[PDB]
Amino acid sequence: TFSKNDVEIIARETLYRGFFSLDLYRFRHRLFNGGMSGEITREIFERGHAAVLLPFDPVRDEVVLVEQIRIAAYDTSESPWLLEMVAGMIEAGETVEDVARREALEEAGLEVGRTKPILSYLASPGGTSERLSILVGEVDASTAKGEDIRVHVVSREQAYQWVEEGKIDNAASVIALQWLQLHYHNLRNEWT
Amino acid sequence: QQGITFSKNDVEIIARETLYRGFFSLDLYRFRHRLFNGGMSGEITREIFERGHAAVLLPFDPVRDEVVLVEQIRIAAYDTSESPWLLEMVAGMIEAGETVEDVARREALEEAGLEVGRTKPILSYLASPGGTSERLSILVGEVDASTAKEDIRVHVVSREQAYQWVEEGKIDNAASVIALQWLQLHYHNLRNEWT
Ligand SMILES: Nc1ncnc2c1ncn2[C@H]1C[C@H](O)[C@@H](COP(=O)(O)OP(=O)(O)OP(=O)(O)O)O1
Ligand SMILES: Nc1ncnc2c1ncn2[C@H]1C[C@H](O)[C@@H](COP(=O)(O)OP(=O)(O)OP(=O)(O)O)O1
Ligand SMILES: [Mg+2]
Ligand SMILES: [Mg+2]
Repeated sequence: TFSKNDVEIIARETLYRGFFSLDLYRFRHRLFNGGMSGEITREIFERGHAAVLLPFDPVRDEVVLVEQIRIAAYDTSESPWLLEMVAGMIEAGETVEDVARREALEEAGLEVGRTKPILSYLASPGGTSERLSILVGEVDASTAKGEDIRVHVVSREQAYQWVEEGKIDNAASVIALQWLQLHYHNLRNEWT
Repeated sequence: QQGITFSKNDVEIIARETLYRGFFSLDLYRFRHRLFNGGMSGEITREIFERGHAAVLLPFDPVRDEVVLVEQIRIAAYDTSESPWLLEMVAGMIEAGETVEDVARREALEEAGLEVGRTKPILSYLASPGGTSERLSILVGEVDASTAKEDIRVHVVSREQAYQWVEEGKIDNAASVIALQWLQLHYHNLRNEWT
């Protein structure tokens, strides 16, 4: 419906600057019934953007997971140690593919063969700008060995069962493994 | 395999510090945790964006095989999206003492004018646990899509179209991606159960 010409970003006021940033967006935007809004302000968490890799072995039908503590999970989770996808922050001028492949090697010792885009998503766009771009990457699960990080090699079915049971419940891994559950048959044919 | 190794007993949160307090907060977590090789970590600090937690409702009409989406501006999408107006699930913050289902039904009525019949849990996920504590708990809710009526516009589309838009990237916020991928995996049984 509406485009960026229908929004006026008046200011971005730094509320906090540390490792991450918190900015106050001051803006006006067009209304569905006509006209422009008044001035609106929103606190937005700015932490850059990330690349995500689902390491999938199409020959063996196995996924490689990585385990590490995420203290932000503490208050609402059984444990702050999460089972996650390979992922890393994207710095200026870097590509999703470069970051994804680099992180797979350094976080899991995985050489990546072919890749395909899965999806790129906004983690929580009401309060943060963060975008994460997911690839699926062809890996040899027998070469996975491995910031304190532990590598897990599991069947695809087990990984998806853990999504269903809530044992895997971070957005990137849920999105990637749900996508795999929807596409693994065609993906295994294509990569075999 | 076994799964995760350590539990909350294996981490020591030494202190928390509010670095910024406004509508939301930025807190500094200070903690120590055991290492996979057996030893103890050093003292660690992390900036964590604290904004409470949310309830999400996927409004699904099993008779018509349609979903109801809500469109509204999310300014934070501006920098990485062609448009900051997003197609989203019904959603609202959970305040103390409220249940997910209570918020979900209330938000469904006031964001989309929808009375909700039966509900089922989909999933509860951490939006981005490296830097924010936020958890969002998703339910699917039985609605009559023909009755579907913050500046918010209500959209009614078939499940296949909505899932196509996930694949095309036109729906690309986590809550809606997770819910609609789940729907694509479960709609057959859900339609049987609710018919
Ligand atoms: N929430 C946070 N608040 C403050 N600093 C953080 C936060 N999360 C991570 N950091 C810092 C700590 C680390 O020095 C740096 C990157 O951490 P980490 O992800 O463990 O490194 P890495 O290079 O092994 O992995 P990757 O590149 O995949 O992110 O970011
Ligand atoms: N990032 C933000 N910074 C400051 N205020 C905000 C922010 N996001 C939302 N608000 C305020 C504006 C609204 O008056 C109030 C709730 O907004 P709205 O999105 O319509 O409701 P909601 O129940 O869906 O909340 P939420 O999006 O937090 O889940 O929160
Ligand atoms: Mg990582
Ligand atoms: Mg609302």
